[PDB]
Amino acid sequence: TIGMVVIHKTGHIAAGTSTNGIKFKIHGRVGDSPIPGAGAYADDTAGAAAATGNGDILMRFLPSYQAVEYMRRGEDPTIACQKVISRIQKHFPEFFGAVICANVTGSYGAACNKLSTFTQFSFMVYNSEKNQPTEEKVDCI
Amino acid sequence: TIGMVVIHKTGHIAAGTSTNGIKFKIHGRVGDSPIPGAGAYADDTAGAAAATGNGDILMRFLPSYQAVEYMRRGEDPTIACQKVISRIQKHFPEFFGAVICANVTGSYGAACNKLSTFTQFSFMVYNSEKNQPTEEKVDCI
Amino acid sequence: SPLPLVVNTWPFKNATEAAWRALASGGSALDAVESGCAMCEREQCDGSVGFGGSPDELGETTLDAMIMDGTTMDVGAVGDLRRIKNAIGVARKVLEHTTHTLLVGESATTFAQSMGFINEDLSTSASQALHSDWLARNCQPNYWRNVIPDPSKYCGPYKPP
Amino acid sequence: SPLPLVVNTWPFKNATEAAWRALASGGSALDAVESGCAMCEREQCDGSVGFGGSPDELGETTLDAMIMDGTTMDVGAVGDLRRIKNAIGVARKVLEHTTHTLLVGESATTFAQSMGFINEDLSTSASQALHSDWLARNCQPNYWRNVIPDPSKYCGPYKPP
Ligand SMILES: *[C@@H]1O[C@H](CO)[C@@H](O[C@@H]2O[C@H](CO)[C@@H](O[C@@H]3O[C@H](CO)[C@@H](O)[C@H](O)[C@@H]3O)[C@H](O)[C@H]2NC(C)=O)[C@H](O)[C@H]1NC(C)=O
Ligand SMILES: *[C@@H]1O[C@H](CO)[C@@H](O)[C@H](O)[C@H]1NC(C)=O
Ligand SMILES: *[C@@H]1O[C@H](CO)[C@@H](O)[C@H](O)[C@H]1NC(C)=O
Ligand SMILES: *[C@@H]1O[C@H](CO)[C@@H](O)[C@H](O)[C@H]1NC(C)=O
Ligand SMILES: N[C@@H](CC(=O)O)C(=O)O
Ligand SMILES: N[C@@H](CC(=O)O)C(=O)O
Repeated sequence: TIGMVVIHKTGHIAAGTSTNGIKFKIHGRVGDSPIPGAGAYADDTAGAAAATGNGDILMRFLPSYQAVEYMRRGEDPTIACQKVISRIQKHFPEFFGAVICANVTGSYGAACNKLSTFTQFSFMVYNSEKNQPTEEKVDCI
Repeated sequence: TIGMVVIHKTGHIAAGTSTNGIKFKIHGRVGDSPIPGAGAYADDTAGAAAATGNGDILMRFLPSYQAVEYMRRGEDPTIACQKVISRIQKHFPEFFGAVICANVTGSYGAACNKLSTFTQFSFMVYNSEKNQPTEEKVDCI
Repeated sequence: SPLPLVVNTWPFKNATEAAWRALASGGSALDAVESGCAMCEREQCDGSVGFGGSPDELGETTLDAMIMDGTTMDVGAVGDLRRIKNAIGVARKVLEHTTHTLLVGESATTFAQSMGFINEDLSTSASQALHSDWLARNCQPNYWRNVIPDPSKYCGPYKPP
Repeated sequence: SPLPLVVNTWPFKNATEAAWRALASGGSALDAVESGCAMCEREQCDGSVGFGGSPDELGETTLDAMIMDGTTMDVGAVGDLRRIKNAIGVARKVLEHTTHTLLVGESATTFAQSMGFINEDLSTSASQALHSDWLARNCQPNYWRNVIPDPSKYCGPYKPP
């Protein structure tokens, strides 16, 4: 899955995803990806977020909607994302999942669940700051 | 659509909906009803909520989820449901939508956007005190 | 304050009580939510639940339905269920028999069939009568925009401008 | 903190590149997000995006995609999009030519053909084989539960005991 967040020069935000799903899914299965509030969410008055991972589990907690909801409440993009991972985490300690967060002013961040086989989440950031995209990695929690 | 919320005596909660969509929808259209968090959402640590109305607008605001998040603060059901309707109301002054809320103790409530063709919402209720299913009603805001 | 509790949208009494009876026999909340909702499927509550109503542009009836286990927070959902009546019935089956949340379309029909659900046309003369008058009203209303021929005046098939 | 800003999941440099180029050309967030994801569909980023990857139980690949405008807060989405490679392209259409939000399955394919999308096979000898290796391993892993034969050991057809 590719989850993307974009804030136009004029301050407009958009979020989107495109995926082929999880391997060997039951014929007809739709995950969290095309679901507003689950796979991605965008709000010009708050921010945007996008999740990736075990959609079956993810979908049921609306990660992107809650990441934006916290940033709307006025929270650091990273802290909004980490809180979202912590809430699902409490319910599924071994769930595979990662989220990217970004507020209306251009600050961003991410968070992920710490598993034996996934301790870092790499995500691409392209910004005026560095006219060139640069991969970033956040340690999982 | 029939949005239904149930709280067993043990204190365990359930929620659900069933519908046939909106008349003359494009072949293959799916709305808020089957989407967890939008058409209905239930959590044993806070409460539940179901929604009915125009699924195309509602689905983007995850009414059932947000109603539950308010109640998760201890917000009164009528108010959590009322606040939700208002968030949507800002963006689409003419939206058709109604939601029923109930917290973990058995307190219920409901709310609806006031349109000149939708001014009051009737919902059924069933609990000990009354026994006999009682038809409630709320004036739209 | 007084438990148990049942709350449904719209004045569907027969459903409310079908749910209470479920609780009466010491059924689970989930059991109660399936019985109440499914009851409106048979009754086609206000023609907004169940078969024989709300036909899409092609005249077919497609059902959406979900059920959520508040304890584990597990979901059973169907979107675009074709040729299967007990929509929420199929939804409990996704909760109970797969680690998934949502299955859709003719694919969800094949799953439903394995679960023992009877494949059958969801159309009635009434559902079609509604479809024909619509065609006669130039498919008004409809949900298209920015397509030729004008969506507000003509029926499709439409093409992007 | 300075704009514009493009952030995406995974080290998918090319998608990031594709989206940024949209904005440079005067494109909008929507065009930027569509370019980013459409790029990962052609490249099949990790085989977790686009065609020829993650085949279901019947060996078919089905795509899920969505686009969301934060200004109007409108959404265009597709689920179980069958036989169409540019998923995010079709989702953008549901957003601009319909008042709906989600279109799924083989019904969504029709829509995409109406919009001008080439109806084609999403299978590839790679995914075709990825599925046979899967079947030879007795369908492991799968997402069933509470059925027979035991999902932890055998292939389907499954059924409730
Ligand atoms: C988007 O997220 C960023 C990062 O969380 C927010 O930026 C931070 O903004 C705060 C509030 O302006 C700044 O801290 C304040 O620092 C001043 C120093 O003069 C002090 O007076 C206050 O007591 C507090 O410490 C902080 O420096 C700044 N951090 C960064 C990294 O930029 C931003 O406000 C968020 N935007 C929105 C619209 O929510
Ligand atoms: C349920 O609603 C009433 C009214 O708001 C409130 O007093 C009660 O404490 C609520 N339940 C919980 C668990 O907060
Ligand atoms: C249940 O409700 C329907 C809906 O109008 C009504 O026609 C029917 O008589 C009721 N059935 C029973 C057993 O009361
Ligand atoms: C991105 O760059 C190349 C350039 O065409 C492309 O083949 C591939 O998708 C990506 N390459 C690598 C090494 O990630
Ligand atoms: N979210 C995808 C999986 C992923 O992000 O890789 C799905 O479950 O459909
Ligand atoms: N929410 C349903 C319609 C309704 O509940 O009235 C739908 O749009 O699918």
